[PDB]
Parts: sequence; C-alpha cells; structure tokens
Amino acid sequence: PGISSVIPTVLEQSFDNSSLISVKELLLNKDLIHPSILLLTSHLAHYKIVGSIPRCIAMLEVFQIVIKDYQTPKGTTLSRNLTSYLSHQIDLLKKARPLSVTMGNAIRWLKQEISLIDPSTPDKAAKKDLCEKIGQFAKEKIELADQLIIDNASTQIEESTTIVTYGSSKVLTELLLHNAISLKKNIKVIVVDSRPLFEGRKMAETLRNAGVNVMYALITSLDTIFNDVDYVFLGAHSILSNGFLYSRAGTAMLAMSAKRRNIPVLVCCESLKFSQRVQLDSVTFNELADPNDLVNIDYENPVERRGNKGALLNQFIKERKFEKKKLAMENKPKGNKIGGKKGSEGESKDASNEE
Amino acid sequence: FNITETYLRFLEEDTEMTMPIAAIEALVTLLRIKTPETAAEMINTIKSSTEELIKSIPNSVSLRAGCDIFMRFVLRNLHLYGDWENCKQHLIENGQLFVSRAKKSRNKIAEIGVDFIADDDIILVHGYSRAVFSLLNHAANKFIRFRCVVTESRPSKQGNQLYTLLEQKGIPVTLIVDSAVGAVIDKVDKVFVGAEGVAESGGIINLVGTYSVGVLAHNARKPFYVVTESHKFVRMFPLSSDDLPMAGPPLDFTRRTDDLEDALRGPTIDYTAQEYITALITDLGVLTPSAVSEELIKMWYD
Amino acid sequence: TSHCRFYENKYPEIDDIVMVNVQQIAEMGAYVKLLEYDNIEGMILLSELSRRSIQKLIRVGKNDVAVVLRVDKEKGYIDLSKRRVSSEDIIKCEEKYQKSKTVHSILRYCAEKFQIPLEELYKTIAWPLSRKFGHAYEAFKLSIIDETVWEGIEPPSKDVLDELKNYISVKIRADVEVSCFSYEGIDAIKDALKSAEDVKVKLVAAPLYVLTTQALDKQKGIEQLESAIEKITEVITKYGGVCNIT
Repeated sequence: PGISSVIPTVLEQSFDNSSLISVKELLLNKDLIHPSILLLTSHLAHYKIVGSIPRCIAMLEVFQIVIKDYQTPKGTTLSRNLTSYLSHQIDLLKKARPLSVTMGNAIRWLKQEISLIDPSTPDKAAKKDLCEKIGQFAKEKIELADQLIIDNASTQIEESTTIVTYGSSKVLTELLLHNAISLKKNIKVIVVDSRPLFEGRKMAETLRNAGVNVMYALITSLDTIFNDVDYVFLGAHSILSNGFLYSRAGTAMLAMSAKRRNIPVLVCCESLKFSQRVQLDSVTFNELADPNDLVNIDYENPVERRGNKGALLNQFIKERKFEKKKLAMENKPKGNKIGGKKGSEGESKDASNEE
Repeated sequence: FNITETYLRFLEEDTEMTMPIAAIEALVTLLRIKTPETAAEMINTIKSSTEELIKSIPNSVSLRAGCDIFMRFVLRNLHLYGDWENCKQHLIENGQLFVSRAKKSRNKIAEIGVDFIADDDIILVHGYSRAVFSLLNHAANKFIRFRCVVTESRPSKQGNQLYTLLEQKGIPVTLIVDSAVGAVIDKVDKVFVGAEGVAESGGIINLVGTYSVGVLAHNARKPFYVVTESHKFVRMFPLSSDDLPMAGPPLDFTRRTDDLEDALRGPTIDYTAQEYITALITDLGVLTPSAVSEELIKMWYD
Repeated sequence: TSHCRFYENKYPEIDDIVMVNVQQIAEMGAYVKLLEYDNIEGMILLSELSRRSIQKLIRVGKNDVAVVLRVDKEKGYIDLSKRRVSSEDIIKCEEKYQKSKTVHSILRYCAEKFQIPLEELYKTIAWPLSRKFGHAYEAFKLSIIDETVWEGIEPPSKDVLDELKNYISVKIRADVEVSCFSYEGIDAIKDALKSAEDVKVKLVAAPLYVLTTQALDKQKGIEQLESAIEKITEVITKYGGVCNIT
C-alpha cells in the first residue's frame, strides 16, 4: 500500500498547517503501478527544473502513455478500475510532492472524458481517438496559448530594455529567447535566486547558451542592483479568485521593491492556472519541504561538508524551516497575459466564469 | 470620398456631435456608398481608411476606440444568418441612431450623476469632458448648492477655457494652479475628472496632470471622480506609469541653446493606476473597479 | 513553383464548396489561402466561422469546410461561410478536397523534371480530363486500367508520362541458400534461372543467390516470390541435391 507516518525533524511550534514528510528510496509498494508514474514521483521529489507549467505537461504525457498501454479487461469494463488506479496515482503524487493547480484541472478534464465515453464502442477505436483529443487539448491550452502569450508580451515590452526575473518558468524562458533571437533587441536580463534550489541559475545557464547579457544575483543583494530596472517578470503558479499571486519563493520581495521603486510588475499566466480556491497570506496553505536541502553550505547542490550544522532532532529547539510557495500581495502586480489576451489582476475571475 | 476631411469639417460645430460620435457617423457614410452587401470589398477598405486615420492622428486616442465598437456592431448584425438585405438596412440606419444615442445617454447620466454632489460641497474640477460639465449644469438646473475650484491645466490652456464656460452659467469660481493643487485638498470636498480614455486594467488615459491629482487625493483620502460617455474604452493596457501611444515626444532632452526655442517638451498625456479612482460614472449604470474590463470582455468575446 | 487554380476559371461562384488552409486570425476573420480554388486570399468573418470558446477552435492550424458567398470578378475579393454547409455535404466537401489535392500532386512531377512552368501544364491537362470527362482523378483511374483519356490530347513530354506511370505503380529482396551435393547441378541452377528471371537476378557468392522481385501494387511481389520458391524446389529434387530458401 505504501509508507505512512514517522517524520524527520521536530513537529515545530510555529507553522504546522501542512504535511512535512513519503517515499524517496523505494521500499514496500504495490506491484501494479505504472513505472512512468514511479519515475515522475522520483523526479519531482528532488527536482530542480520544473515550476508549475512543465509539471502538468509531464503529467499529461504520462497519462497518454498509460492509455496507450491500457487494454480493457474482458470481464470488467473501462470505467471500473481505471478511476481507482488514477486515485492511486494522485495519492502517490501527493506523497511525493503536493500537486499544482494546473494538474488538478487536467485530472478534472480526464475524469470528465471518462464519463463522456460509454463502454459500448470497441476498445482500440476508443483509445485511438482519446489520445488524439488529449494531444489537441495540450496543443490548444498549452502550446498555442503559450505562443499567444509570447506575442502579447512582444507588443508590451519596449525596444532596448532591462528585465529582472525570477524562477524557472517555461513561459518566460521562451519569452526571453524570443526577445534575443527572433526580435533582436538590447535586452539586459538579470536573474535572481534563493537557497533551497537554483532555479534562476538554470535559467541563466540556458540564456547564456543562447548568448544573452546576463547578470546573476541574490535576494540579499537587491537594494544595489536596482540602483536600471524597467520590467519585472514573475513565474506564475496560481492566481486565485481574490487576485492574489500564489507563486514561488523570492517573488513578493521583488514585487514590493518594484512597486516602491516606481517600475511595474508583469506576470505571464495560463488559462489553466486559475483556481476558485481563496487565501490572503503565506501561512494559509504552504508547500513545505524537508530541511535536508538546506543542511549543506550551498555553492552548487551536492558538496558534502563537515560544517557547522548537522543536528535537527537532538537539538533543543532549532527550527531551520523554509517555505517554497509563497504569496504576493494583490495591488502590486499590474499586467496578466493569458488565452484571453490581457486583463489586470483585480479582474481575476473573468476566466473562471468564462470557462 | 475621404473620412479625415469629413472630420476636419467639424470646426465651429462640436459640443452636440461628440468627437468619436462624429467619426462613427463618418464611418457609416463611407460604408453606405460602395455597397455593404460584399464583406471582402467593404470591410478591407474600411480597415484601410481607419489605418489612414490613425496615420493622420497627432494626439487623439478615442477615434481608435470608436472604430472598434462600430466594427463589432457590423459583425453582430448578421450573426443570426438573416436576410443579406434587412440586416444591411439596420446597419446603415444605426449611424444616425448611434448619434441619437449620445443624446439619450446624456439624458440618463445628468439625472443619475447629480446624486454624488451633496448639500453644499466644494468641488475641485479637472479636465473638460461633455459628461462632467453636463452634470454640473443640470445640478444648477436642479437648484443644488455647490462651489467650484478651477485647475490650471496646460495643454492648449484648458483652465481658462473651463473658467469662461463656468462664468456663462452662474456659479462662483477662482483660478487654482496645478503646482499649488496640493495646498487645496482640505477646503475641497470632492475631486472630479473627465477622461480621454479608460483602461482595460481600470486605470485612466488623461491630460497634462491627472495622475498627480490622483495620488495627492489618495494621500488626503478625499474622493476622486471619473465621469464620461460610454464609448471611450480601448483594448489598451499601459503597463508602466510613463508608456503611451505617441506621435511626438516621449521626454526629449535638448542641447545648449541661446536663442531659446527648444524647451516645452514634457509628457502631455499621463496614466494613473486603478487604485486612485474612487468612483466612475457612465450611462452603463453606476460602476467603477473591475467593471470596465467586464465591458471589454463582453464586447471583444475574448 | 506552386501556383495556378484547380478549376478552369480564376474566381469562384455562389453556392460552390471549398476547403481553406488558415493563414491569420482575429479582428475581421482571416485573410488566408485556399486548397480547393487557387492560392490567393479569400476572407471570412468571425460570425460565419463559429456557429455551435473559439480561440481554441482552429486559429490557423489545419483545414475546415466553407461555402463561397460573395465573389468580385474584377480585382479579387472573396467571401466565405462555414456555418451554412450541412453535415451530409461536409463529407462531400472533404472528398472533393481529396480529389483536388491528388490532382495538385499529379501536376507537380511534370514541372520538376522538364523544368517548365506549372501553369502551362495545368492548362493543357484541364481540357479533356477536367471539362469533358468529369474530373481529373477518375480520368487518371481510367488511363491506368486502359489508356483512353491520354490518347486524345498529344503530349510534348513522354518521359514525364513514363515517370508518372512508374510513380502510380518496388523491389522485394530474396536470398536462396544453395547447398547441392549432386552429380549434376550447374544445368539445374541454369534451369531455375530461366524460369524466375523471364525480375533482376544476380550472383554474389557460390552458395548465395540474390534476386529482387518487382511489385506493381506492393502485394504482387509475394505471389511471384512464392512461385519462385516452388520452382526451385521442383528443380533440385530430381537431380539429387538440396536447396534451402529463406
């Protein structure tokens, strides 16, 4: 069935809203789970590249593999043990890493498609049309929509401009690549990064591989890099019905500084990214991770030192806690780019009712 | 047949024929000559004439907005796959009916937007829109008590023009300079504004000092008003505080001169964000914040 | 060069059905190009292309189904409609499009080989095939079974005509492992060669014989190869040896 309970480090006096645990190294599991799920869960447990957008694309492709591998039993019909098997997938995904919003809208789409097709049509004729529809759904709601964000941003950005960014969002990487290569402008791109993971480093590396004028910075060094900047792009994860921006780590800090230092904040988003759940602060529902990633003196990722820190359990109160998914305040961002072109953040739920 | 020339003929007219409504009426006249039966011959030539109009534009925004609504109405006509002739006759007729709707809307607003001005309130008015002044005149017709403060706006000297038009009515006034406009927000109940355009975001497209008014009022917590006729909506999203469509200067710094000729250059049109507007008034009900975007989403269906 | 219309005249009419490959989107509708009636632009409006949110529909991707409303036979202005085409007619629109696409593929080898303009070749073909016979696809199907449509109009290029017939019409490899332990075997292999060749049979090694059997409709090569295996087995059983065939 799986491994449950027994957690590393202290239970903590402050911040105990979410699960801090799970299976990293494979020990005692059911022998029916499709290996592509087992690969993705082992990926997302220690992932450096993904941030909202690519996670769902991978989740869709894994589902496409499962359906291609799916052969309907002679006794039990298509809608019999499929939905239980999918519930086993999600529960294993939940154990590894809390799901994104876009992942939820994908699952909801798939469960709608199961109910739409009745067990009466031939099995090989069924799955052949299904994967075609998923491919068209991935075309429309991701790839073609992404291209629409690209061109919407293209008109918005002025000629010869400085941009500061954060994260490892797929949409923004392609945005900047479009700016450097296809349009050919003088774009100075500054990238910022935190401590738990080097998302910005990876983005800067890819921009260097393109050949961009890149400065690489940290949160501590912000009040020096600004005093230059014209636009700030944030890697969206979810915008709520409120209009609040639930995104990655060092996001709100940047957003605040920008608002106070005149220059606006811009956020690129997808029509699949919006949710109807609501919150107002970072404490509400957080994506907590184990302090194991924050033990080492960083530099790269694996260095293995006999340093100063080591003990978490035996130490008399030493909560070295960090968060991953935080909240930006509502008024601070100004632009949102989506499937329906444009719209300010105070108009958040004009997509949810439009469906 | 020309469309820019037809718009140029309105010199001593104006006031009744509002600047966009006269351009929309000019669009309908150009449509009705060369047969609206064909959708390939006509729409493409309408698009070319709007492009020629934009190229001739020096510092106007509302003419581009008014074209969009026209286009939208034309496309919506034969959305019922109706007779290619009764749908056409309804399209040609909705030109004079469009101008007649500017009168009906003004009749609506001037009875709705007099409620905001309460018993004995000192007003600091900025800019000049036909909707805001019509509120001011038809409140005097309603026999209501209000004081007025004139802002010294500097485009083609608008403050002096506003002051003279207030004298013709019978309401006590005095000149206040836009530099000293901060020193007035204590003896002023409410601040009013007339806009050149209203943003997709919920912000405002206005004159040579309006953002400055918006911020000071936000500091003093005193209300900030925008009153207009409901046709000045563009699918425009000015991302930053100083970014707008221009044919002239976006802040130019000149070389050393002795004769003194190159000086004036400053941002003549300025944007203000959504937060600074307390209230917005049009004929499309009483609505301010996310309302503008919902209107634009409803129109564009995107 | 890819040009010239599929039909006889340049501009369409009223009620005639076409297939469009989408080029642009939004505002008006889509200034595009056709795959049924010329490569010039023919515009439609958002209303027509909706019926039944929409951004996900097509937006310059594949092909749809549209009917021509308004044609300007003076300078070049075309109007279309997507909604108007009935569900029974949609299948017929797709089949005419498939017929037009096959005609366009046929009249492209001619321009490549002899280095002559495609519009002149399209004009000389579309007079007995497209106007008199009915359509160019069914006339081509008549010509491959028994040449009767091609015999009417005289062709200036006959080498192109032979290259096109070869394209409408592939070798399948076969190896024979000869391991004879008989008194006479040379005369036997010569007899097996005279029955299989009279397609191309060559010698590489003493035990291995490499032969490529030609197929007209791809499946024809299997029946002739199986006949060749039967003929080799009949030859060597009498002399006193063994022939292994793969």
